[PDB]
Amino acid sequence: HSIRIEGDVTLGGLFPVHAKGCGDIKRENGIHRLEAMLYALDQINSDPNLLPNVTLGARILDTCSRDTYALEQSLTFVQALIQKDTKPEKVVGVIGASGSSVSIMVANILRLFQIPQISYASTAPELSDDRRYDFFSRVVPPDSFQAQAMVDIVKALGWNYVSTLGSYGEKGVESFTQISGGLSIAQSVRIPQEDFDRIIKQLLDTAVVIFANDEDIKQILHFLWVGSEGAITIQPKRATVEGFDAYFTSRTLENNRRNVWFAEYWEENFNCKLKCTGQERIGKDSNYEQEGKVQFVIDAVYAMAHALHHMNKDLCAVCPEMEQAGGKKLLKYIRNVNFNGSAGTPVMFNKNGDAPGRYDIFQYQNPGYRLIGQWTDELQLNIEDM
Amino acid sequence: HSIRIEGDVTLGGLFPVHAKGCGDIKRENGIHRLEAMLYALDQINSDPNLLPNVTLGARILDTCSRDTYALEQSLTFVQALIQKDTKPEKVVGVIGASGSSVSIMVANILRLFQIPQISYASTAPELSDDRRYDFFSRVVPPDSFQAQAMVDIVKALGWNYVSTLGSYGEKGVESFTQISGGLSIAQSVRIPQEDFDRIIKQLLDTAVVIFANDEDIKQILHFLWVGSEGAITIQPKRATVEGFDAYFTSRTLENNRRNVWFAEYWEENFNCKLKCTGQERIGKDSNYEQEGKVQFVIDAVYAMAHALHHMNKDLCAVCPEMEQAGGKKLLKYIRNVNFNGSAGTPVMFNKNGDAPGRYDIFQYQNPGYRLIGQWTDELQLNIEDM
Ligand SMILES: N[C@](CC1c2ccccc2Oc2ccccc21)(C(=O)O)[C@H]1C[C@@H]1C(=O)O
Ligand SMILES: N[C@](CC1c2ccccc2Oc2ccccc21)(C(=O)O)[C@H]1C[C@@H]1C(=O)O
Ligand SMILES: [Mg+2]
Ligand SMILES: [Mg+2]
Repeated sequence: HSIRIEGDVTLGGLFPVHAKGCGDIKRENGIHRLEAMLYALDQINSDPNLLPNVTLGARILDTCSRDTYALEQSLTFVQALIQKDTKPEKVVGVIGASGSSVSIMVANILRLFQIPQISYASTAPELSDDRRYDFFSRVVPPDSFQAQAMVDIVKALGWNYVSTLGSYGEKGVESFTQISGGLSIAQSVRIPQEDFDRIIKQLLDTAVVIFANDEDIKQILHFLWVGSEGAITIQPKRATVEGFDAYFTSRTLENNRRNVWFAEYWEENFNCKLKCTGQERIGKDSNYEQEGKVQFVIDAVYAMAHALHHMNKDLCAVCPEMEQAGGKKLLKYIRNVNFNGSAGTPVMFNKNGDAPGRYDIFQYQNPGYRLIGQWTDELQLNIEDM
Repeated sequence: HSIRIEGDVTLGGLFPVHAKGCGDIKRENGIHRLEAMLYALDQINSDPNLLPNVTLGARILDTCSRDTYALEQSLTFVQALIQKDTKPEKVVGVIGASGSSVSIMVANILRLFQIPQISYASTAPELSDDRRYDFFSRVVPPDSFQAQAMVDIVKALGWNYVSTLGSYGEKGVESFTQISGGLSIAQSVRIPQEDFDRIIKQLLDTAVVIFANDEDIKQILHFLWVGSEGAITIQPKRATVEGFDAYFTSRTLENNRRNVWFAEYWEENFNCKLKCTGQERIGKDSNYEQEGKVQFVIDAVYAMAHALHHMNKDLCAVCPEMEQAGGKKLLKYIRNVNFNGSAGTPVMFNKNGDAPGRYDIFQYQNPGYRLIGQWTDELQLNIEDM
């Protein structure tokens, strides 16, 4: 069982509803993220301005946070290509996946069948290879832009000789060393899972560019520290979609029978079975806080809606003319999007199909972090407020 | 419609029954080649020595000589992985394709789903990349081995300064120049489709290594000539499977209703419709000559049968133990085959999964070509009979 919402044109969806063991339900990353695609489709399908006589449908599938399970799920998006000899739908594009390895596997199949993809959460730098991942685009910037911004910070501050402190931790240090111009890296000490103040005491002695996420940063805290007193942090520009909060909060078992995994979500966050009541409120009988990449789910869906809106204006008086265009033509319309997102900020794709890096810069200057500048597209607007 | 032959274990088949426009029926390359897989499966399923209580089934699909049509056909081999919510069979391996571009596209999909492939006709050197084409193996040697043998001929003869005379023509000249050791290439003149004796008159003037196939060689004919008086040719060791000739010759419309494309084959080669008789003999009312790669179809099928035979001996008293092994385990058993083929010659795979090059060497020494040696695995046994 999966979510199948009828429409004139269908958008494939890949969400990690359950974690890898399949397994148990993932509250924020699965349910909020998928419901955001449903909320986005509810918005678009209430909107007379975008896709007027075209209802956007959805085939939303769980990935179980495992790339192999997702690859067998992706086949659902290509059923219409299988010959019948033993209710058709055309999946024009796919919104997902969440978790870069899953997206890579999924890109490997979609590429062959010329079906565009837009990830809302996959951040891996491998995915930036527009030849290998021909049909992949994303609304999140690759983690490489974070490191590029860190080079710019260091260089503008004139650090020169800086020390750098899993799959993510290394990739940051790799991207940072690659940008030369230039500067030299001294001691590149590592910190894995499971020294005690020894690494902190050994601060090169000849700035520290920390690539440790996310509770690892708190463990470390005379010398300057730059991590992704007077420490500098690079952060993404994050936002809440209030419209979606009213939607998810109002979700009960009675009004949300379309989400096949909602009753399963109901048991989890409420610590009850099916003893439970079945008459509680999300923001009342639990601690609700909207998942950070929900903004990127909506943005991913809208990118595709706008791309499909432009195509319909150019090809229809879903007319048959539109029905025989194919993904390579849809990719053009996808890559040419430039519109204001759910957070307010514009949605665009670079040459490789990546979202440009938009980061705020803070320094530990009643103390706390003071906004010391920002990083946009390929520029560093640093201030002398340090 | 496609050929579906029931069995305990199923082998996928890809054959160019029709040419690219789909299109009209291809007599030798489609019908003989597919019927050879049916004949092979008839042999194995009559054999008490190979797969005793295991019937080898087949899902044989037409590729229409177009890689995109074949990619949508390949999905048939992965139907069992598609979830049911809107008669199962497990395709353990695929015999095909014919035409390297088709095999490349097919390898790109099968790789993902860990399903082994064995081509009987795809000769392209790209396919030799055991990392990129992880699950691909072939019973035909890459065209690169022909060029390697040509370097060995030249070098043993001490030519030193030799001149070299589509996708194939260039690939040979590319593979020949790459092997250095070493020798130098003088004038590398080209001959496309649609000079007249001018290129023949200009024979460097400072041996000619001809990479022109197949009617182009006759057009060219003081100096020495080596092409793939006293000219040297490199040829593959070819053979007829007499067992198959009796089979195809005896094929009528009444006894061959399992071949969905046979009645279509009946119209073509006999210049009649459905005025026709429907009571004629293949070798009698037409010119019959067995397609050259039929030997490689049987060999491809047997490779897989032997691989499945060994697996059954190691895992069964098709037991469930065998059913959950998967292609990566079947690939091991595929790559370890060493058995005598339908032509008599042994069937083995190198490190990259390629069949070793086995070529005979002839020289224009009542004149004609005289057997002057051979080339095997990675060795050149040349004779002083020139
Ligand atoms: N953004 C993620 C995360 C990025 C990452 C990249 C590769 C491997 C693991 C990995 O996990 C971490 C851990 C700490 C910091 C950044 C990452 C992605 O996979 O792209 C995506 C799964 C997360 C989601 O947002 O659902
Ligand atoms: N063996 C082929 C042929 C090889 C080739 C390789 C690449 C492109 C075209 C091409 O056509 C020629 C022409 C002349 C000499 C060698 C080739 C393959 O594609 O591998 C395969 C289709 C033929 C079959 O045997 O069904
Ligand atoms: Mg609307
Ligand atoms: Mg038998």
